[PDB]
Amino acid sequence: QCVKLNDGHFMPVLGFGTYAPAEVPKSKALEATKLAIEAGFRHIDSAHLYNNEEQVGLAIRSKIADGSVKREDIFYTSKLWCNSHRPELVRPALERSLKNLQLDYVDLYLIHFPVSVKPGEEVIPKDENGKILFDTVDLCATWEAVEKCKDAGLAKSIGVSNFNRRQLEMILNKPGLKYKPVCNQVECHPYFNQRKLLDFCKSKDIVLVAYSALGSHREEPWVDPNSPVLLEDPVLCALAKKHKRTPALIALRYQLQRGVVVLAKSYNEQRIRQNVQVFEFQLTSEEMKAIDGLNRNVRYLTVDIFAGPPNYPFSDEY
Ligand SMILES: NC(=O)c1ccc[n+]([C@@H]2O[C@H](COP(=O)([O-])OP(=O)(O)OC[C@H]3O[C@@H](n4cnc5c(N)ncnc54)[C@H](OP(=O)(O)O)[C@@H]3O)[C@@H](O)[C@H]2O)c1
Ligand SMILES: O=C(O)c1cc(Cl)cc(Cl)c1O
Ligand SMILES: [Zn+2]
Repeated sequence: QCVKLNDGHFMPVLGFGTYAPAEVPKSKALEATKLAIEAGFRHIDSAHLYNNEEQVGLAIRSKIADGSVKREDIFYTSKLWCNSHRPELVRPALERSLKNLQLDYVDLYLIHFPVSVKPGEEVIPKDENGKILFDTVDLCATWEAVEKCKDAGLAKSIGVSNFNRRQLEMILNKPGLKYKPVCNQVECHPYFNQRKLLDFCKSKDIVLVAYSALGSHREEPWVDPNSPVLLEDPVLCALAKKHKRTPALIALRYQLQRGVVVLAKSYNEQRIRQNVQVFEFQLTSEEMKAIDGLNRNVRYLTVDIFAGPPNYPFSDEY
């Protein structure tokens, strides 16, 4: 299926996640991405941060070349990293992703995370004592430069990631705004179901896109190892058994029935082909209510390296 974005464009409701932990070799992103396309995924999610935009581009372009899809059938997302928030650096960052990908445009370009870091080819820049080098950038200027990327045709749609209600408002209420964000891409799963923020995005015609929808990659030092493992949840497992599906497939269907566009990363061929079958079954309102009860305020990806600056998104209620 697909959802209609506030700019008239359409986004496939199931997306393929392409971030893998640093230990995972680049080559694996190319094979996985081709497997996802052959399985049925048409929405693909990457970012400069992931250091795979060459491999994913190769994967997409070979699937076009062999006639499996056409470019217009693929919805590809990239993201502007924190070291390029300054207005003059936004279009260069997009153009470089495009060069790496060897594509002419992205379907979606996001502000990745609202805290800015010092410009340069270090994605997490640190001083000689190991402390992060934060930059000072008006995100409204960042947005304005992202808008020009849309005018240019380099990005068909534009959006944000990891923005709270306050930062969404700053954007929507900004003088001379030309384009609303189509989406706010945020952590969302049955432990942390984002109800309050989901209702807010809905109210402004912004799609909630969920990442770490299967409980996150659990990469240290990014994710606390002592956090409960979402896909071990006994209710998701009882639901999996009732419907002859898995706990992952249940997690994913949850998001689709509540008006959320959902991402799923897997570099395992069996899991890739499995995840696209979210479309073959449904949950009752009673079972959706059951999964609502699983909320426990567990945020896997805090990005607390980036706590400190006023722009840190996760101090606010939502
Ligand atoms: N915007 C941001 O700041 C941000 C942050 C985090 C993530 N993202 C995006 O969202 C994507 C997904 O989030 P994520 O990478 O944290 O991973 P995730 O999709 O929540 O999945 C976590 C893990 O689940 C496993 N898995 C996949 N399908 C499964 C299945 N059917 N059964 C059991 N296990 C399964 C995968 O391992 P295998 O590979 O071994 O199958 C994967 O390591 C990322 O790749 C990235 O594209 C964006
Ligand atoms: O996938 C991401 O976008 C992502 C962003 C950040 Cl800031 C950190 C980690 Cl570990 C991620 O996986
Ligand atoms: Zn059922």
